[PDB]
Amino acid sequence: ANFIEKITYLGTPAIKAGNEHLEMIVVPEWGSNVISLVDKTTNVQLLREPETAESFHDTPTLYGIPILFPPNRISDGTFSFRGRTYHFDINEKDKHNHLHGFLYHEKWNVVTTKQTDEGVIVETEIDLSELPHVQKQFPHHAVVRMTYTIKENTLFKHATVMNKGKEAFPWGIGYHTTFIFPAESSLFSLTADQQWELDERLLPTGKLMDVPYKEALHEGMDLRHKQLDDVFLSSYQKRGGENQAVIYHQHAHISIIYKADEQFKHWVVYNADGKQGYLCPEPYTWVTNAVNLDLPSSLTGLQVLEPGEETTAKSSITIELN
Ligand SMILES: OC[C@H]1O[C@H](O[C@H]2O[C@H](CO)[C@@H](O)[C@H](O)[C@H]2O)[C@H](O)[C@@H](O)[C@@H]1O
Repeated sequence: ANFIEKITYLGTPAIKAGNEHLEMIVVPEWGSNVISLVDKTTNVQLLREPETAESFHDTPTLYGIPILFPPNRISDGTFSFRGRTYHFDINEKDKHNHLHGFLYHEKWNVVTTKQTDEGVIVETEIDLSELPHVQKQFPHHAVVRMTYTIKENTLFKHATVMNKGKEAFPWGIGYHTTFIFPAESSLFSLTADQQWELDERLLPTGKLMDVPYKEALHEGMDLRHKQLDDVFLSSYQKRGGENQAVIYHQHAHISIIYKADEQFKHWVVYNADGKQGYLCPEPYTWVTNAVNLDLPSSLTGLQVLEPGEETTAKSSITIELN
Protein backbone atom coordinates (compact mmCIF):
# COMPACT_ATOMS: atom_id res chain seq x y z
CA ALA A 1 0.00 0.00 0.00
CA ASN A 2 1.30 3.51 -0.69
CA PHE A 3 0.26 7.16 -0.41
CA ILE A 4 0.86 10.74 -1.56
CA GLU A 5 0.03 13.68 0.72
CA LYS A 6 0.50 17.43 0.11
CA ILE A 7 2.05 19.14 3.14
CA THR A 8 3.67 22.41 4.24
CA TYR A 9 7.32 21.97 5.22
CA LEU A 10 8.71 24.97 7.16
CA GLY A 11 6.19 27.22 5.41
CA THR A 12 6.88 25.98 1.84
CA PRO A 13 4.62 23.58 -0.20
CA ALA A 14 5.90 20.00 -0.19
CA ILE A 15 4.97 16.43 -1.09
CA LYS A 16 5.14 13.50 1.32
CA ALA A 17 5.02 10.07 -0.33
CA GLY A 18 5.76 6.52 0.75
CA ASN A 19 4.73 2.98 1.62
CA GLU A 20 4.87 0.81 4.76
CA HIS A 21 8.75 0.84 4.70
CA LEU A 22 9.83 4.31 3.71
CA GLU A 23 8.48 7.86 3.57
CA MET A 24 10.06 10.82 1.77
CA ILE A 25 9.28 14.48 1.55
CA VAL A 26 10.28 16.35 -1.57
CA VAL A 27 10.16 20.21 -1.70
CA PRO A 28 9.81 21.32 -5.33
CA GLU A 29 10.48 25.04 -4.59
CA TRP A 30 13.69 24.23 -2.76
CA GLY A 31 15.56 22.87 -5.78
CA SER A 32 13.42 19.70 -5.70
CA ASN A 33 15.29 18.71 -2.51
CA VAL A 34 14.35 15.37 -0.92
CA ILE A 35 14.52 16.92 2.57
CA SER A 36 13.33 13.97 4.65
CA LEU A 37 13.61 10.19 4.35
CA VAL A 38 12.24 8.04 7.17
CA ASP A 39 12.68 4.34 7.84
CA LYS A 40 9.16 3.39 9.02
CA THR A 41 9.87 0.07 10.65
CA THR A 42 12.42 1.66 13.04
CA ASN A 43 10.93 5.20 12.89
CA VAL A 44 14.37 6.76 12.22
CA GLN A 45 15.02 9.88 10.17
CA LEU A 46 17.96 9.20 7.75
CA LEU A 47 18.65 12.70 6.35
CA ARG A 48 19.93 15.95 7.87
CA GLU A 49 16.91 18.28 8.10
CA PRO A 50 17.03 22.04 8.61
CA GLU A 51 15.96 23.58 11.94
CA THR A 52 14.35 26.56 10.16
CA ALA A 53 13.59 27.78 6.62
CA GLU A 54 16.35 30.35 7.13
CA SER A 55 18.99 27.84 8.11
CA PHE A 56 18.08 25.89 4.95
CA HIS A 57 18.53 28.91 2.69
CA ASP A 58 21.80 29.71 4.49
CA THR A 59 23.27 26.39 3.32
CA PRO A 60 20.90 24.72 0.81
CA THR A 61 23.56 22.12 -0.23
CA LEU A 62 23.96 20.81 3.36
CA TYR A 63 20.43 19.35 3.99
CA GLY A 64 18.39 16.50 2.45
CA ILE A 65 19.28 15.56 -1.16
CA PRO A 66 20.42 18.75 -3.01
CA ILE A 67 20.79 18.47 -6.86
CA LEU A 68 24.15 19.60 -8.23
CA PHE A 69 23.97 20.42 -11.96
CA PRO A 70 26.83 20.56 -12.61
CA PRO A 71 28.52 19.28 -9.43
CA ASN A 72 31.24 20.92 -7.43
CA ARG A 73 33.85 23.41 -8.65
CA ILE A 74 34.74 24.97 -12.03
CA SER A 75 37.97 27.00 -11.83
CA ASP A 76 37.28 30.76 -12.31
CA GLY A 77 33.73 29.86 -13.40
CA THR A 78 35.34 29.41 -16.82
CA PHE A 79 35.74 26.65 -19.46
CA SER A 80 35.49 25.99 -23.17
CA PHE A 81 33.41 23.46 -25.10
CA ARG A 82 33.85 22.85 -28.82
CA GLY A 83 35.63 26.17 -29.24
CA ARG A 84 33.14 28.33 -27.30
CA THR A 85 34.02 29.95 -23.89
CA TYR A 86 31.56 29.91 -20.97
CA HIS A 87 31.51 32.15 -17.84
CA PHE A 88 29.46 30.88 -14.86
CA ASP A 89 29.00 33.02 -11.69
CA ILE A 90 31.92 32.86 -9.25
CA ASN A 91 29.93 32.08 -6.09
CA GLU A 92 32.92 30.65 -4.15
CA LYS A 93 35.01 33.79 -3.76
CA ASP A 94 37.89 32.63 -1.58
CA LYS A 95 38.83 29.79 -3.94
CA HIS A 96 37.63 31.77 -7.02
CA ASN A 97 35.36 29.04 -8.36
CA HIS A 98 31.86 28.48 -9.59
CA LEU A 99 30.44 25.91 -7.16
CA HIS A 100 27.50 23.44 -7.48
CA GLY A 101 25.62 24.63 -10.57
CA PHE A 102 22.24 26.10 -11.26
CA LEU A 103 19.44 24.02 -9.75
CA TYR A 104 19.65 23.61 -5.92
CA HIS A 105 18.12 27.04 -5.30
CA GLU A 106 15.52 27.18 -8.09
CA LYS A 107 11.83 26.19 -8.22
CA TRP A 108 11.03 22.94 -9.93
CA ASN A 109 7.58 21.91 -11.20
CA VAL A 110 5.77 18.70 -10.20
CA VAL A 111 5.03 17.12 -13.55
CA THR A 112 3.25 13.93 -12.37
CA THR A 113 2.66 11.35 -9.70
CA LYS A 114 1.83 7.67 -10.20
CA GLN A 115 0.76 5.00 -7.77
CA THR A 116 0.44 1.23 -8.44
CA ASP A 117 1.42 -2.02 -6.67
CA GLU A 118 4.88 -1.37 -8.21
CA GLY A 119 5.28 1.67 -5.88
CA VAL A 120 4.79 5.42 -5.67
CA ILE A 121 6.40 7.79 -8.15
CA VAL A 122 6.85 11.55 -7.90
CA GLU A 123 8.34 13.40 -10.88
CA THR A 124 9.71 16.97 -10.83
CA GLU A 125 11.22 18.99 -13.66
CA ILE A 126 13.00 22.26 -14.48
CA ASP A 127 13.67 23.84 -17.88
CA LEU A 128 16.83 25.99 -17.81
CA SER A 129 15.63 27.99 -20.85
CA GLU A 130 13.01 29.55 -18.50
CA LEU A 131 15.74 30.92 -16.18
CA PRO A 132 17.09 34.14 -17.72
CA HIS A 133 20.14 34.46 -15.42
CA VAL A 134 21.08 30.81 -15.99
CA GLN A 135 20.80 31.44 -19.75
CA LYS A 136 23.29 34.35 -19.45
CA GLN A 137 25.85 31.79 -18.09
CA PHE A 138 24.77 28.67 -20.05
CA PRO A 139 22.69 29.52 -23.17
CA HIS A 140 21.37 26.01 -23.80
CA HIS A 141 17.93 24.46 -23.61
CA ALA A 142 18.69 21.84 -20.96
CA VAL A 143 15.70 20.23 -19.23
CA VAL A 144 16.23 18.12 -16.11
CA ARG A 145 13.58 15.72 -14.80
CA MET A 146 13.81 13.77 -11.54
CA THR A 147 11.83 10.55 -11.13
CA TYR A 148 11.57 9.42 -7.50
CA THR A 149 10.10 5.95 -6.88
CA ILE A 150 9.63 4.25 -3.54
CA LYS A 151 9.19 0.49 -3.97
CA GLU A 152 9.61 -1.96 -1.07
CA ASN A 153 12.67 -0.72 0.94
CA THR A 154 14.29 1.49 -1.76
CA LEU A 155 14.03 5.06 -2.89
CA PHE A 156 15.01 5.05 -6.58
CA LYS A 157 16.18 8.50 -7.69
CA HIS A 158 16.64 8.90 -11.49
CA ALA A 159 17.71 12.03 -13.35
CA THR A 160 16.82 12.39 -17.03
CA VAL A 161 18.75 15.19 -18.79
CA MET A 162 17.38 16.41 -22.14
CA ASN A 163 18.77 18.66 -24.87
CA LYS A 164 15.75 20.47 -26.35
CA GLY A 165 17.93 23.14 -28.05
CA LYS A 166 19.84 23.66 -31.34
CA GLU A 167 23.41 22.89 -30.15
CA ALA A 168 25.27 20.19 -28.15
CA PHE A 169 26.23 20.80 -24.50
CA PRO A 170 28.45 19.07 -21.89
CA TRP A 171 26.74 17.97 -18.65
CA GLY A 172 27.29 16.28 -15.33
CA ILE A 173 25.12 15.73 -12.26
CA GLY A 174 25.71 14.94 -8.61
CA TYR A 175 23.83 14.89 -5.29
CA HIS A 176 24.92 16.47 -2.03
CA THR A 177 23.04 13.87 -0.02
CA THR A 178 23.45 14.64 3.67
CA PHE A 179 22.86 11.70 6.01
CA ILE A 180 22.72 11.83 9.79
CA PHE A 181 26.02 10.27 10.88
CA PRO A 182 26.95 10.03 14.59
CA ALA A 183 30.74 9.82 14.48
CA GLU A 184 30.93 7.65 17.57
CA SER A 185 28.77 4.77 16.46
CA SER A 186 28.25 4.68 12.71
CA LEU A 187 30.38 3.01 10.03
CA PHE A 188 31.07 3.99 6.43
CA SER A 189 32.19 2.07 3.34
CA LEU A 190 32.86 3.01 -0.29
CA THR A 191 33.76 1.17 -3.51
CA ALA A 192 36.92 3.19 -4.28
CA ASP A 193 40.64 2.31 -4.58
CA GLN A 194 42.00 5.68 -5.79
CA GLN A 195 41.28 9.37 -5.30
CA TRP A 196 41.99 12.59 -7.15
CA GLU A 197 44.90 14.70 -5.98
CA LEU A 198 43.52 18.20 -5.10
CA ASP A 199 45.19 21.63 -4.86
CA GLU A 200 44.42 24.34 -2.24
CA ARG A 201 41.36 25.43 -4.30
CA LEU A 202 39.95 21.88 -4.19
CA LEU A 203 40.67 21.49 -7.91
CA PRO A 204 42.14 18.24 -9.34
CA THR A 205 45.80 18.40 -10.45
CA GLY A 206 44.97 15.58 -12.91
CA LYS A 207 46.88 12.95 -10.90
CA LEU A 208 45.34 9.95 -9.11
CA MET A 209 46.73 8.47 -5.91
CA ASP A 210 46.05 5.23 -4.08
CA VAL A 211 43.79 5.44 -1.03
CA PRO A 212 46.17 4.14 1.72
CA TYR A 213 43.30 2.85 3.92
CA LYS A 214 41.34 1.30 1.00
CA GLU A 215 40.87 -2.10 2.70
CA ALA A 216 39.25 -0.38 5.72
CA LEU A 217 37.19 1.80 3.37
CA HIS A 218 35.80 -1.20 1.48
CA GLU A 219 34.93 -3.10 4.64
CA GLY A 220 33.35 -0.38 6.72
CA MET A 221 35.29 1.95 9.00
CA ASP A 222 34.65 4.65 11.62
CA LEU A 223 35.34 8.32 10.80
CA ARG A 224 36.52 9.44 14.25
CA HIS A 225 39.38 11.98 13.80
CA LYS A 226 39.18 11.69 10.01
CA GLN A 227 38.15 14.90 8.21
CA LEU A 228 37.07 14.36 4.62
CA ASP A 229 36.50 16.53 1.64
CA ASP A 230 37.88 14.13 -0.91
CA VAL A 231 37.19 13.20 -4.56
CA PHE A 232 37.27 9.36 -4.75
CA LEU A 233 37.32 7.46 -8.01
CA SER A 234 34.74 4.67 -8.15
CA SER A 235 36.49 1.31 -8.38
CA TYR A 236 33.83 0.03 -10.80
CA GLN A 237 35.50 1.33 -14.06
CA LYS A 238 38.71 -0.66 -13.38
CA ARG A 239 37.56 -3.69 -11.19
CA GLY A 240 33.80 -4.10 -11.67
CA GLY A 241 31.76 -5.28 -8.65
CA GLU A 242 29.53 -2.70 -6.94
CA ASN A 243 29.31 1.12 -7.10
CA GLN A 244 27.94 2.20 -3.74
CA ALA A 245 28.53 3.94 -0.43
CA VAL A 246 27.24 2.17 2.77
CA ILE A 247 26.37 3.72 6.14
CA TYR A 248 25.77 1.40 9.07
CA HIS A 249 24.04 2.69 12.24
CA GLN A 250 25.20 0.42 15.00
CA HIS A 251 22.45 1.06 17.56
CA ALA A 252 19.28 0.45 15.56
CA HIS A 253 21.21 -1.94 13.15
CA ILE A 254 20.17 -0.06 10.03
CA SER A 255 22.19 -0.36 6.76
CA ILE A 256 21.80 2.41 4.22
CA ILE A 257 22.99 1.18 0.80
CA TYR A 258 23.42 4.13 -1.60
CA LYS A 259 23.93 2.60 -5.06
CA ALA A 260 24.67 4.46 -8.32
CA ASP A 261 24.95 3.26 -11.93
CA GLU A 262 28.12 3.19 -14.14
CA GLN A 263 27.73 6.89 -15.06
CA PHE A 264 28.52 7.83 -11.45
CA LYS A 265 32.30 7.60 -11.75
CA HIS A 266 33.28 9.62 -8.70
CA TRP A 267 32.21 10.12 -5.11
CA VAL A 268 32.96 13.14 -3.03
CA VAL A 269 32.91 12.48 0.71
CA TYR A 270 32.50 15.50 3.01
CA ASN A 271 32.05 15.49 6.82
CA ALA A 272 33.18 19.09 7.70
CA ASP A 273 35.22 18.88 10.93
CA GLY A 274 33.86 15.47 11.87
CA LYS A 275 31.91 16.98 14.81
CA GLN A 276 28.83 18.18 12.93
CA GLY A 277 27.06 14.79 13.08
CA TYR A 278 26.46 14.34 9.37
CA LEU A 279 28.13 12.76 6.33
CA CYS A 280 27.73 13.58 2.64
CA PRO A 281 28.59 10.69 0.30
CA GLU A 282 28.08 12.45 -3.01
CA PRO A 283 27.92 10.42 -6.25
CA TYR A 284 28.88 12.55 -9.32
CA THR A 285 28.80 11.64 -13.02
CA TRP A 286 31.85 13.84 -13.57
CA VAL A 287 34.95 14.75 -11.62
CA THR A 288 35.34 18.30 -10.12
CA ASN A 289 36.41 20.69 -12.92
CA ALA A 290 35.85 17.94 -15.54
CA VAL A 291 35.17 20.60 -18.21
CA ASN A 292 38.74 21.91 -17.92
CA LEU A 293 40.66 18.59 -17.98
CA ASP A 294 42.37 17.20 -21.12
CA LEU A 295 41.72 13.59 -19.92
CA PRO A 296 39.66 10.81 -21.52
CA SER A 297 35.91 10.88 -20.84
CA SER A 298 36.01 7.25 -19.58
CA LEU A 299 37.95 8.74 -16.66
CA THR A 300 36.50 12.22 -16.10
CA GLY A 301 32.95 11.04 -16.85
CA LEU A 302 32.20 14.16 -18.91
CA GLN A 303 29.12 13.61 -21.11
CA VAL A 304 27.68 15.50 -24.09
CA LEU A 305 24.08 15.73 -25.30
CA GLU A 306 23.56 16.42 -28.98
CA PRO A 307 20.35 18.27 -29.94
CA GLY A 308 17.26 16.13 -29.21
CA GLU A 309 19.09 13.46 -27.18
CA GLU A 310 18.54 12.48 -23.53
CA THR A 311 20.33 10.45 -20.87
CA THR A 312 19.01 8.94 -17.63
CA ALA A 313 21.42 8.55 -14.69
CA LYS A 314 20.26 6.14 -11.99
CA SER A 315 20.91 5.90 -8.26
CA SER A 316 19.05 4.46 -5.27
CA ILE A 317 18.98 4.40 -1.46
CA THR A 318 18.07 1.03 0.10
CA ILE A 319 17.34 0.68 3.79
CA GLU A 320 17.98 -2.73 5.38
CA LEU A 321 17.50 -3.92 8.97
CA ASN A 322 20.10 -6.43 10.19
O1 LIG B 1 39.23 27.67 -15.85
C1 LIG B 1 39.94 27.66 -17.10
C2 LIG B 1 41.30 26.94 -16.94
O2 LIG B 1 41.09 25.54 -16.65
C3 LIG B 1 42.27 24.75 -16.50
O3 LIG B 1 43.07 25.23 -15.40
C4 LIG B 1 42.35 25.18 -14.15
O4 LIG B 1 42.01 23.81 -13.86
C5 LIG B 1 43.17 22.96 -13.67
C6 LIG B 1 42.67 21.51 -13.51
O5 LIG B 1 41.84 21.42 -12.33
C7 LIG B 1 44.03 23.53 -12.53
O6 LIG B 1 45.28 22.89 -12.32
C8 LIG B 1 44.43 24.96 -12.82
O7 LIG B 1 45.13 25.46 -11.68
C9 LIG B 1 43.19 25.78 -13.03
O8 LIG B 1 43.65 27.11 -13.34
C10 LIG B 1 43.13 24.85 -17.77
O9 LIG B 1 44.32 24.05 -17.61
C11 LIG B 1 43.48 26.30 -18.06
O10 LIG B 1 44.17 26.41 -19.30
C12 LIG B 1 42.14 27.04 -18.22
O11 LIG B 1 42.45 28.39 -18.44
